[PDB]
Amino acid sequence: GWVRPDLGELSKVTKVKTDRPLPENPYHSRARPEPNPEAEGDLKPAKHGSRLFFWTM
Amino acid sequence: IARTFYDGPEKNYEKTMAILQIEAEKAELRLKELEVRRLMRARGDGPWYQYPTIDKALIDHSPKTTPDN
Ligand SMILES: CCCCCCCCCCCCCCCCC[C@@H](O)O[C@H](CO[C@H](O)CCCCCCCCCCCCCCC)COP(=O)(O)OCC[N+](C)(C)C
Repeated sequence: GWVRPDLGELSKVTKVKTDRPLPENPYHSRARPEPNPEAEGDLKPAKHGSRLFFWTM
Repeated sequence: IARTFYDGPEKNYEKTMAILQIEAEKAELRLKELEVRRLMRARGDGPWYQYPTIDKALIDHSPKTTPDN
């Protein structure tokens, strides 16, 4: 009672039921370094301007 | 002559005080900025001197015709 598969049936993406737990770190990755924290707060004008040599603005 | 062309000494005195305060603050800020620049360029942990790295969004996380990538 065997039926030959039709054209395009063996190439389907199927689903499988398994009791094997999904691995959590299959790449054996290290802990990622922490990023530079952030930019926060409101922007205020530069204190005393550019402060470049004699310029007061 | 004093009444017509000149002010009292207090005006020049206190204007000098204000000018000195501004200039001293500017000098301190310049020294602080130089120190911050040195530290930021040495460590690379601040907003400045951030050099580009590869974007992680370019990686394809798909099965690769081989189980071991
Ligand atoms: C009376 C005889 C005995 C005494 C003689 C004394 C001689 C004094 C006269 C000579 C003039 C002195 C030189 C002027 C330098 C002053 C310039 C400046 O520093 O003064 C300004 C004052 O401005 C004045 O207008 C100065 C005008 C002087 C200009 C001289 C012009 C003379 C030209 C000659 C023309 C004659 C006829 C020409 C025919 C063709 C200050 O402005 P201001 O922001 O308020 O300052 C605030 C101070 N306060 C609060 C006290 C007011």
